[PDB]
Amino acid sequence: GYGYYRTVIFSAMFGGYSLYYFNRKTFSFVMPSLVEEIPLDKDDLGFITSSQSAAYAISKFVSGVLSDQMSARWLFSSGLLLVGLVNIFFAWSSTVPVFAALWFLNGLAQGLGWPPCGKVLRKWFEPSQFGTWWAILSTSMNLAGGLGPILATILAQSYSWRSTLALSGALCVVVSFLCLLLIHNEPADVGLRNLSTLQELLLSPYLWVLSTGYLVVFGVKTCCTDWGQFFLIQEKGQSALVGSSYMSALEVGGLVGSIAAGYLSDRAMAKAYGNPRHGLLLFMMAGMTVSMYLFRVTVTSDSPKLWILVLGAVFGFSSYGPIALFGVIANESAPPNLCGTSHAIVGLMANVGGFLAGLPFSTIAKHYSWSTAFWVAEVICAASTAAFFLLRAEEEKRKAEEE
Amino acid sequence: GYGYYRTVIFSAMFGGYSLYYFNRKTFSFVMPSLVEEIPLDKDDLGFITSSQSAAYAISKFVSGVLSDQMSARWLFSSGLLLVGLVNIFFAWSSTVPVFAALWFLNGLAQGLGWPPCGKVLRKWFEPSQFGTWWAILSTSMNLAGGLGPILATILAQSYSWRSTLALSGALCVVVSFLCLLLIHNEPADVGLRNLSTLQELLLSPYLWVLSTGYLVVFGVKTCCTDWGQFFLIQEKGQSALVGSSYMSALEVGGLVGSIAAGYLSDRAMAKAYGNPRHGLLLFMMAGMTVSMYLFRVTVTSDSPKLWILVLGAVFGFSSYGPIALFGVIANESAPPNLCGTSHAIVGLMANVGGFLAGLPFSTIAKHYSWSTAFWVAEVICAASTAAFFLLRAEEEKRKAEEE
Ligand SMILES: O=P(O)(O)OC[C@H]1O[C@H](O)[C@H](O)[C@@H](O)[C@@H]1O
Ligand SMILES: O=P(O)(O)OC[C@H]1O[C@H](O)[C@H](O)[C@@H](O)[C@@H]1O
Repeated sequence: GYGYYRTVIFSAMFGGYSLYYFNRKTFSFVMPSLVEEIPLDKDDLGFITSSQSAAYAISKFVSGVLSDQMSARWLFSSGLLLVGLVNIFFAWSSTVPVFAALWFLNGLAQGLGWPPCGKVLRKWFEPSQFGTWWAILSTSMNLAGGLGPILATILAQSYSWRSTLALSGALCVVVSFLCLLLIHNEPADVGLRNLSTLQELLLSPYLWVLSTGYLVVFGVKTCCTDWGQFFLIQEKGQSALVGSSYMSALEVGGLVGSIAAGYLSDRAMAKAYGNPRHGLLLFMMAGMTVSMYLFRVTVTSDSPKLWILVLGAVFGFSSYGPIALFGVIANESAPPNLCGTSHAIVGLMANVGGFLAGLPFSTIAKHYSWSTAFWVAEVICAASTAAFFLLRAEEEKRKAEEE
Repeated sequence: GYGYYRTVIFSAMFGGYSLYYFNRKTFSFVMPSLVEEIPLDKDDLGFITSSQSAAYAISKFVSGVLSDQMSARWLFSSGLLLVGLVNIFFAWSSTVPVFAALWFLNGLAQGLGWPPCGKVLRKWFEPSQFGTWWAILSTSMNLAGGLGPILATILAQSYSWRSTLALSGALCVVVSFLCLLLIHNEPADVGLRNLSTLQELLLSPYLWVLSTGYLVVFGVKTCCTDWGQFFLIQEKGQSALVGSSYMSALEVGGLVGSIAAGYLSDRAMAKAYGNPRHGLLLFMMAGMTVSMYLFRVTVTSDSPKLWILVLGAVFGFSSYGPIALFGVIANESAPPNLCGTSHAIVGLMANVGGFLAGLPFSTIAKHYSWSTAFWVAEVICAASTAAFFLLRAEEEKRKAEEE
């Protein structure tokens, strides 16, 4: 049947991208035994993670451009095979520049992971279900991040870290051959019914307004995810338990935000005036701005724990939600032969927004105050969200004037 | 006549791009009076320069893509006008995040500067003269860098730094209107005789082998320019006067290398088997590898000053030379409507090679030794240069087999 290929290919991509994120952060989960066996400076550890971040930032865009042309099955399986062979070679090595070079190749293959999954989810799933299964597939990132330290502590108690990364690399090689076997690109490959130029995509204004939206939303996400603890410890005087539980509540609210963004977006798509994924997306950006206002103004030193966890969960539900919806709309607004380029340009905007949110936000916070910095982030987000409400109201006016 | 428009438009672009590089580094030349008037931390200064570097790295590629479509006169003049207005607004301001935001906009407009000059040099100059005037136009970068601290010290002795940057911004606004007036795009605009798709450019293998060549050459240039002083002070025990005079000799040899690369390349073009710019380019990469071998092995603690200045000048003649020739060939191998995209992809390779040469080279140097790091750079350069000799020998074999 059709549902058989549906659930088998989604389970194969779920296991595959789960092992991708489990090996995107394996050095981070195996850090204690690694610094116990050989001493590594903190600058070297930040350097290895930064080299993976740079390789992953390049390979987002390069893998989108290659996933438009090359078939997604072989690309996904070759990336996961390079992940497995890189982690086995990482277990063979015992020195810092070889750690960095191999982990750079891991960052390249981790970039190579996701755009094949995006292409296969576009080909197999009609847009009545594409957003919610996009959400459940990106939930494997949270699943690997949640079973990271638990399985890492179990495998470090039961095995050495050399054998731990050898088992992770061997598991990813075996699952890469199983994902070469089980995944199919399109239904026309299996006998089922299968369901523009690049200059037209680059000159399309919808892609660039989605670009600016994802820049704003990922900048606000990176600002709060990196600096909410510093905004609560230093200026507002909350305790470190409150800041850590705030960040955990923001992660849980963000998981629920991705899931409910995908599901309510597919409910709005099946129930229906333009794109049906905008009425949820702009409501979530409005919830982002309202949660930032309530977090900047109403939280004080005497504010209770329940209210600040509520604001963490409301910001999580309203920040990872628009990131998942921007991923869905970027994979959806483009033609099926140019979808990976659209999602790759949105990943380039992730890189630009992460730069504008990481280091200059700390400078604005250090020179003026932390409240002035989150006021700048709130003003940029509120001006952007009000601009999007004005834009879609103008487009409703245009669709009324053409009648 | 034709030579009138030739020399007037080249003098206008020479003055314009000279004021571009003079305002690319104006904060660096006005640093002493600025840190005297208001205290700024070293991390803040490195942050302002890094924000300019990031904006310039983005705006290389964005300005290449826009300079293919938008006319080069208005683009060049609007970039220089934004440079002038940004430096005037920088003189109005007195705080570090506004310094960073304005200097980010300066980095954007500095990226916007050069690809219009590349398009106008391609349109006005036949390839019998295009390389040498490319070299003389990129020599205005060295001219502004050489008259930077001298004119900065004179204007700081005669004026305040607020008035210094106000005069620099006013000069760039007036010269931006003069470059709107004097520059012409093509000879068909002035009544003189004027002399493919993007997917065909991206799928062209010549552009990507030029990409890997510029990655290798700019990586070796960034390695030696950033770490030759550290390779001579620490491991080989030379003095700081010898290291500083080595770096000055490398800059002078690189200036002569850009000039003689452009001139000997246009001599080889007018005297003529494929591209005539390869017989100079690969000889300069071979001279780069030979100079690195002689600098790694023959330089010792007892090596004289004259020999190490000779190796600095030979490496300079053989490193900025291939960078200028890669710029010429990137502006030349593409069609005239897609030349800025080709030079923009080569600028993206500048960014990638600068990343692979800046921070991991210090890690390879710190963990193993400095000699092992420059041995890695020499082995990558020698393997790349031998690969290019094998590739052009294979292409000579192909042009013999087609006969
Ligand atoms: O591991 P990270 O740096 O958080 O990036 C993870 C993200 O990378 C890309 O943008 C993918 O489209 C996302 O599905 C994924 O969640
Ligand atoms: O100022 P820099 O960082 O040294 O960059 C300067 C260089 O930028 C671009 O690559 C231009 O094509 C070059 O002509 C110019 O020399």
